Amino acid sequence: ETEDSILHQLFIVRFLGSMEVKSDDHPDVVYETMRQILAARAIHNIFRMTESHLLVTCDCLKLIDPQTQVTRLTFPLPCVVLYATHQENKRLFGFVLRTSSLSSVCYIFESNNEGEKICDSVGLAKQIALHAE
Amino acid sequence: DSILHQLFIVRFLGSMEVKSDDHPDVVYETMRQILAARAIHNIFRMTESHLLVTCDCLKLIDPQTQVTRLTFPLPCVVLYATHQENKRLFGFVLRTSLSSVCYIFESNNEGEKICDSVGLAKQIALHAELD
Repeated sequence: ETEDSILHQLFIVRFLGSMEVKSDDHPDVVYETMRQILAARAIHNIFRMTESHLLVTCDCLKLIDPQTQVTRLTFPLPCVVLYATHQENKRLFGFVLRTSSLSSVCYIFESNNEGEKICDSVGLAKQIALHAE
Repeated sequence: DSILHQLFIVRFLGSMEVKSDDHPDVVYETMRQILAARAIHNIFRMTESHLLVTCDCLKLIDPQTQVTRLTFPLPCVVLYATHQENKRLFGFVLRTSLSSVCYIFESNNEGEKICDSVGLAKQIALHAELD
């Protein structure tokens, strides 16, 4: 977690869905995924949301099960290449995870109106890493 | 041309961050802990997907819409296993560079067929690397 990380910011999120995406450095990719995921959920009658905790640290983003406090998923910060909220709905937050063996997945979440706050927290973690450089 | 493109029905049971190491027991220890947690917390739900095995990657695909939900580069899949006496479980570790996550699935008694497929995928990929 953040034994050794100044940053340790926890957010309540609800996972909406993910898609494979093109590996580019364009933030419009997040918006397009949000559009596709939100449409697909509505059209296929997907209303179920499960609450997770999103942890932002200096080294990674983690998704934690609030029942068990078990880390279900971890995303190393260098691989989180794009992150954004939606100008027309700041409840939304998405990011792109780029893997190197080239392969990218965009992950979309809803929050309790914390899209901008999450983005600032990830942005701060990215800034620390650029300074450490 | 003949290409590896093998689909399997799988139901996702859970995943957890694990320590990065070649320790092959990691998948089985993860299986135990995920199964125990599901029992403790009275979890019934397990989302169905299609697992696609190719020489380049594993993908999880929405069975109804054919959308690729997740993709796992084959070189990052550093451990994978089923149980011979319980081929209704399949799991693997995805290692990104080191951070590792173990993913656990239920299969329709096809755990050995999945493992054989992923092994063939890895052989095809090794052939291209050596060429």
